Amino acid sequence: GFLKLIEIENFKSYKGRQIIGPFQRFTAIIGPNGSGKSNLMDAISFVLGEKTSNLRVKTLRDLIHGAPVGKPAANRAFVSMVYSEEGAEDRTFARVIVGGSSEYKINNKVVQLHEYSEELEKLGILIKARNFLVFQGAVESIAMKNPKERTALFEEISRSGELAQEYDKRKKEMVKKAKQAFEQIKKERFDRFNACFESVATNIDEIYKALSRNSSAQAFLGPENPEEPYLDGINYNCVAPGKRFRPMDNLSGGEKTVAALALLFAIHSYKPAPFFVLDEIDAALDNTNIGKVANYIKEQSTCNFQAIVISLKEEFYTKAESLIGVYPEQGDCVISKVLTFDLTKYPD
Amino acid sequence: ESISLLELCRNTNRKQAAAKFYSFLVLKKQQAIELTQEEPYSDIIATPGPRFHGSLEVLF
Repeated sequence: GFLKLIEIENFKSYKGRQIIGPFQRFTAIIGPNGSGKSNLMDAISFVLGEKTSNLRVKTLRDLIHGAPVGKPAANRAFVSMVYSEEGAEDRTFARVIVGGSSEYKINNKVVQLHEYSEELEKLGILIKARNFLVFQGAVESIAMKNPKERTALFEEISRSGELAQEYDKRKKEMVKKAKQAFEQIKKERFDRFNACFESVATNIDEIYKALSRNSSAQAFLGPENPEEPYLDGINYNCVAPGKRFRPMDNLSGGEKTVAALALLFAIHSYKPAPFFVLDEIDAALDNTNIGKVANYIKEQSTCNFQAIVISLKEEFYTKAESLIGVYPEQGDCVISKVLTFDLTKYPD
Repeated sequence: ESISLLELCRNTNRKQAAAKFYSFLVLKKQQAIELTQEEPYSDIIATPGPRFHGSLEVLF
């Protein structure tokens, strides 16, 4: 489970053929204000199956360098990912732009999207759910969800909400053969929900403890309806350091932040992808905790997941083993290139 | 003339070394320097760029 490197050719501002990485276990992507970093985020999304409409273009061809202003650099472009795994040969996943359409490839054999996605699924990478990705502003959105919105989110990640339409259909079909028909869909939804929820609830205290580095902090997740949790809100109670037990809602500022982070990291600790792309989470952080989150990432990256962070704040990315620095080269169109820098060669 | 990022970082710690690296990126963006890295994680070499015709070690 390791993203070893990304290879790009003529994708957005990445003109020519360029290697991105190799990545270490904790790598920060940084650079002065430009399109380079977000184009790299898009390259990662693109190689993992993202739809064109989520890539800030109208047509696939517009992803070829220079294509937006009618000066394409080639008739094709590609992004590939090298995925490494102890005991096994490297597997290369590539998506090529060919004739305005996507061609998917595993180790240079052309495949259809269904097989590309199935193969990524076997590796822990859920391209439709985007389990590997923490989008920008993800912390803020979590911190705003009330108990019922929290239940909505668990129905999504656990895919139990898929069964939510049949649950209601068989509930009307009830009011002897319908008693068994409903109790079966009730049980499928419940086992899906609880398998996810109970993992998150189990892991959340250790995460909340790790983020606010002292052991005095505690966190708890309980359904409102412990029988059918999908039919009610999910309660989230925190004992912030020094303060008494309270609902996460009743928190405030930099501590509600750390509690939403712990819930966010806890949600992802279930069926976790082998790598974790964090797009500018250090943006919603104060000099009161950004260092602690960065230390939490550093600690988790030596064992639990590979961390790839796009970061604006030195107090975050100086904790990385490795920096990928994005810079512009002047040209007709914006051109981006990268540098690699090993930080482990220096003390702190 | 030229300047090696790795020599610039010799007696630095992590946070100072990152800042020098970051400044290579900034100075390149302003076209104060040109940049060269032979291969990943090799030294990075700064060359004079078009929008600065002073001395190179003045920037550093």
